[PDB]
Formats: sequence, C-alpha cells, structure tokens
Amino acid sequence: CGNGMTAIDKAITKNHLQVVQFLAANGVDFRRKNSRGTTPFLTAVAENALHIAEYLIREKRQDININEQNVDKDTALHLAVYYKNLQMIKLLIKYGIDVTIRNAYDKTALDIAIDAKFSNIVEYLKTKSG
Repeated sequence: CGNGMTAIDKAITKNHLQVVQFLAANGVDFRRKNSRGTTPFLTAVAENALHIAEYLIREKRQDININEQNVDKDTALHLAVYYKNLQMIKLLIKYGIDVTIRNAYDKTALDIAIDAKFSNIVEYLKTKSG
C-alpha cells in the first residue's frame, strides 16, 4: 500500500480469520518484510493475535521455517513474552521453537528475567523443556 504500511498488519490487528486465510491462500510473500523489517508472522505475533498466529503456524509449517528471522534476528518467543501472554507461548513452545540461532542486539532471557518481573513463563521454560 505504500511506505511499508501493508493493510495485513491492521487486518491482523482487527483479529479476523477469514481475510487472513484468504490472503494466505492467495500466496502472500512471507519472506517480504515491511518498513520495520519484520516478517508478517512476526507482525501478527506483535499484534497479539492468538488465532491468526495459530493458523499461520499450523497450516504453514513448510512455508515458513522455524529458524526464519527478521532483520534484527529475533524469534517470536521474546515478542510474545513482551505482552505477557501464556497460552500462545505454551503453544509456541510445544512446536519446537529454535533457540540455537544467532541474534543481533545480544540480550539474554535469564538476566532480564531476574530483574524484569515475569515468573510464570520462565518457570514453564525451566520446568519441562530441559
């Protein structure tokens, strides 16, 4: 639409599934990045769309790699924890998220967890996965 402000971002913000599924069937380029440099699924995670992200991860396993990263090289896990959500982070964990890929700004999760006041997510990380 211009200046990297694609309407799919606000469509995900509205949190409606029909148009999102129609666009996914049409073949939207997940490799293409917006002005912010974030992939459409990363944008959907940043918009806190549980059902849209769930559909994108379930029916597009082969379309988008679990190692695929944006320009700043971040996974959806940190962006999801940024909104303190729990159910969708458990869903992301049970999909086998990658934690062994590079990152740019180089801040870990344990150190920020000590002095950033989130408990349930980090305890869930330590409980089962490991």
